[PDB]
Amino acid sequence: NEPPVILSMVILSLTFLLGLPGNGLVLWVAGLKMQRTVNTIWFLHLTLADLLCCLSLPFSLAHLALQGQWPYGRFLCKLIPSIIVLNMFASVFLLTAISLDRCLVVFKPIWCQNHRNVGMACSICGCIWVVAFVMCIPVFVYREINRCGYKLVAITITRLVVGFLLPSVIMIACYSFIVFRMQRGRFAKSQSKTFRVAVVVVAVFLVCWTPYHIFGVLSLLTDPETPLGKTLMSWDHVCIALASANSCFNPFLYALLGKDFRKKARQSI
Amino acid sequence: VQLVESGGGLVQPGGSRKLSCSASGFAFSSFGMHWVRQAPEKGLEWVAYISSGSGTIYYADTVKGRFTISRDDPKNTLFLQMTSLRSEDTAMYYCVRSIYYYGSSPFDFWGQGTTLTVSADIVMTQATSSVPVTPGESVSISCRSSKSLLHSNGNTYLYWFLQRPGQSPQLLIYRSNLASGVPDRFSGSGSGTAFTLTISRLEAEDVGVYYCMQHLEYPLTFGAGTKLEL
Amino acid sequence: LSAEDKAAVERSKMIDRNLREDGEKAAREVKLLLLGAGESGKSTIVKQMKITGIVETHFTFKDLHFKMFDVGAQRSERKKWIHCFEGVTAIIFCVALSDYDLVLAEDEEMNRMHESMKLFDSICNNKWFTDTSIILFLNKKDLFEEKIKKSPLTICYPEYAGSNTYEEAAAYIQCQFEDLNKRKDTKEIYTHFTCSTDTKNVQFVFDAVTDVIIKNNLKDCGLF
Amino acid sequence: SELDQLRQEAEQLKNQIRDARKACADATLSQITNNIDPVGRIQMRTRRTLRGHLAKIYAMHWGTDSRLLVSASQDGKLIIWDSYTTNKVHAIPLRSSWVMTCAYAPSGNYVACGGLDNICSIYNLKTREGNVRVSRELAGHTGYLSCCRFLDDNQIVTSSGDTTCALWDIETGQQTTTFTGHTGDVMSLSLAPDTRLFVSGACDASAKLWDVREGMCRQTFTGHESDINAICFFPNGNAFATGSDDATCRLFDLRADQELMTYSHDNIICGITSVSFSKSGRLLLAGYDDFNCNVWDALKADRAGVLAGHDNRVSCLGVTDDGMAVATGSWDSFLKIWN
Amino acid sequence: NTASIAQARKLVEQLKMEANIDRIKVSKAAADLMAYCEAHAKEDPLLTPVPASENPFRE
Ligand SMILES: Cc1cc(C(c2ccc(Cl)cc2)c2ccc(Cl)cc2)sc1C(=O)N[C@@H](CCCN=C(N)N)C(=O)O
Repeated sequence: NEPPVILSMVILSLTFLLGLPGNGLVLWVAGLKMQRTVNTIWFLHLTLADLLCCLSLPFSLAHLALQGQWPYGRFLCKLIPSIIVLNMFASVFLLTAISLDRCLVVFKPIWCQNHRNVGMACSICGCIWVVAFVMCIPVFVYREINRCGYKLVAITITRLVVGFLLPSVIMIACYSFIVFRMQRGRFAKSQSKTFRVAVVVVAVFLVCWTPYHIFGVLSLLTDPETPLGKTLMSWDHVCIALASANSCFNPFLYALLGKDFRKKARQSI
Repeated sequence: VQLVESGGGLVQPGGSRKLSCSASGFAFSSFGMHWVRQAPEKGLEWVAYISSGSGTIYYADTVKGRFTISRDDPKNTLFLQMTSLRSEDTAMYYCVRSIYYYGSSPFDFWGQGTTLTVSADIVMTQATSSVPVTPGESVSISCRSSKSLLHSNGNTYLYWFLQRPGQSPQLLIYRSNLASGVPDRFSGSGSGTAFTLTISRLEAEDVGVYYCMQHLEYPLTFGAGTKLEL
Repeated sequence: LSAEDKAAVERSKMIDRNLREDGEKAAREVKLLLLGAGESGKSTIVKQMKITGIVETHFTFKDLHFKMFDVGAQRSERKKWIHCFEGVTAIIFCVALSDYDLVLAEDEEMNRMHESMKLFDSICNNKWFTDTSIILFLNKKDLFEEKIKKSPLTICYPEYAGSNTYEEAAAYIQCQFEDLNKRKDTKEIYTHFTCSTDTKNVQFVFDAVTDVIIKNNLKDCGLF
Repeated sequence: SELDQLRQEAEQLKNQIRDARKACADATLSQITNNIDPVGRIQMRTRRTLRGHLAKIYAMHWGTDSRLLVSASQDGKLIIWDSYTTNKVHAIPLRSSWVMTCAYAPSGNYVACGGLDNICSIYNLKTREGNVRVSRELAGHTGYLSCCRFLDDNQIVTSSGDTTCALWDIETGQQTTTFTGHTGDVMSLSLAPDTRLFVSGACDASAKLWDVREGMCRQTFTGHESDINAICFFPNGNAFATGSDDATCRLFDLRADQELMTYSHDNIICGITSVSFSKSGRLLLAGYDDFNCNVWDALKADRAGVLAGHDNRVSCLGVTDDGMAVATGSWDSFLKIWN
Repeated sequence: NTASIAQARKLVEQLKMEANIDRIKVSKAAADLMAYCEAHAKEDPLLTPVPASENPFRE
């Protein structure tokens, strides 16, 4: 028994129980009832990624229960972590693209009104999925088998660059520009709702995705044989659980904020 | 409406020929196009079919790979490229328009066509080929099919075509369901296997050859055709 | 199924594709309805935008296509057909300031300004225009200035107390028209003083439409 | 002659009319049909889900074959839906996008269109070129067109925003007959089975019966206290149902000239948009603004069925000629068929 | 003045003409409607549920 292991198990169980039904209901409402718009496409893709993550979570729960033991072939050991990485990177890129679109509809509203349609949304979603599948290639390649893991520096560097640094910087810049435009204009209304929502979203994203990348970077700068490396590898489970908690935090913070979507979800029950 | 065909004539065996068809008086992009060939002293035969927007194209099982049909919608034109012509391909081709919806009348207008001289499915079989009839009596042409055309929806897929010497074939019945532009004297009856086309009053303009066609599947097959002399 | 059924299915798919294309082509256009008692600024705004039932005009400004709508010819119960305009983007309500002294020919005891205020209040308090943006236009500035120089403003507003200044009177009228909107949170009023220069009016309309589109896009995403 | 004397005479005539109606009311439909067996609970399922509209649907009318149905939406296009194969037969592009009414000819060759535009468009479906073209345009009305129905391939009656109705001839193209008896905005129109009479309900809380060949009004009804929005003739031809914003349907007889019973409920307080009877007339279907459709018993006035398939206000409703099914269209851009 | 008087006279004449129409008992019309409904009950597919074989909409 280890307190970090129990904490990771509890966090993953809570994330699963709070994400699976909510994400399922949101996806069902957005697909069968909500009209097929661009934001509808974004919500559908995000809920699909979150549902895949939630359905793959029980595999991690069973792995933690077996305590590092995986009495299976190398096929699953190469498949399920690659699928987890694919889903996480797809969700991150979808959030980044949603932030980019919310910034573009304010920066160039006429261009969006004249060109932003469902076809471009589907194209950029396909490109996002392709990029995410390309990102999870070294995961599927370098994983080997009883302990399923690796046996790396450049991989972690490019992961931190493409998944954490650039998306977070882009989201921060987009939200800052949106707040500045809403607070500086001829018809600017005195309000702080959008600023509060942006601050909450940025804080949640940071709290979810900062410790994971921090520990991933520190893994290469710390000897695993030292007690510090042991503590890092132990709290890595808690960090990955907190990162997976973003899969459950994203629906409540993105889809369930629209008044029309809330009304549709309430009428659906 | 008008359908002007061009490109026919004498073609040496083994060559190529592009038959053109210009349509006017209607929406070319709304009607599906069909090619019907007719041999000298013989009956009709389906060649190829194209739909609106080139979304559905079908060819006859005998000319698969040789003929190529295309359509220009902004120009309202139809093109048919024929390569490696044999000594049997000498015939007269006609371009027909057909729209498919509830209450429609496919194969309603037949084009003038053009001549070209070189050098398991459902088949319609008629028992008679020539029936002498005098003015004053009635006409009743019977026909037997090898497969029951009565589909599950309940619609009878039987088309009657009256071709006159020198003129284009005119549609009489598209489904019992009388077509437009023809008198009520013509009528159709029978079961899903056997069919009977009756004429109330035989006039001097009803002479010609009657052909029967089935439309249960894409590959079409015309009958022998009954000729009436007066 | 038979070949005719497949042909009908293909035709239905083509019709659906055409409907989707037409919907995507019409979604880019912004719809602007017009309102106002009498003939205050109907012809003027129509002539500025151009340069028997419902009339509709199309014009492209700064790559934005506008769909003009006018209901000045419908002399019937407005409540029976106003719900059809629930999906409009903007509603331009035009009113003449010089009507502060003029009265309707139907009844001498009622003023035109009071009727315009009542119409504006009824349009703002409509259950179908809870989120529809309204742009207020004031017509005939020079005539209003001349009438103010000739006659005071208190003849129609007994509660008014101030100097006979064009700026002060315009600010008071703007505040009075803005106070009629009970939905200060969801409904925004765009006040503008229309003049002879149609370019400035078209630019202001474009800026207001841009702001409304930005606000709608932010509200749909749950951010605003 | 003085205006006060005319008002007094009109008041005396109204008093005589109401006294005659009270004295002639020897019984009521409730106590007469109380011994018949009840209808029971009725449940219907969504047989067809017609999608493709991108705006709020306003009108829908069935044809003689009970298979094709015309549908009108604010997108500015008419759609000919096929009931069995859920296919689109024709897509007619309209010049005026503010369409609120449509009609299907009994022969299936022509269609009507109208709405906020005073001009009523007539289109042909059996053109030789195979494409739907504008057959003609009818002008002369000052108000928005509310409803229109075909009597034959040459005549068509309709009502506009102004307090009048007009029956036009297709061959002539002018107003063949005019009816200026109503005092309010006419909003509902319903032809009789014999095609010689037709009922029209206006916003002044009144419905009037008018003859096609005669021209003058026969009877007047003032049973409603709100603007009448829907009306439908009874299959027998001796009665007609009316529905207004007071959340109460009322059946008025032509021979009795008096209301029979009121179809209302406690929790139902929203307006009514479309009412019609079945083939037998035992069931009365009514579309309400509460996103539901209520099927009442015409004899027992009890709630026989409830349909909650639509997510928006049901705007149009139509029962087939053979009574096989009933279609409903709401502002959610979806048509739903129940049976 | 003249238009209003003419409209009032027309309304009075219309109401007087409508008052001269004949009337019948309400019970007779109610019984007729009940008999019509009882007769056409067997011919109403909406009132009596038809089987799936005779139902064209039954998938
Ligand atoms: C994303 C993810 C999720 C994983 C699973 C899991 C593993 C195995 C099996 Cl059989 C089932 C589930 C898991 C989830 C929750 C918990 Cl509580 C424990 C395990 S593994 C994994 C991943 O891709 N790790 C990368 C980089 C992570 C390194 N550390 C950083 N970046 N901070 C890598 O392996 O290099």
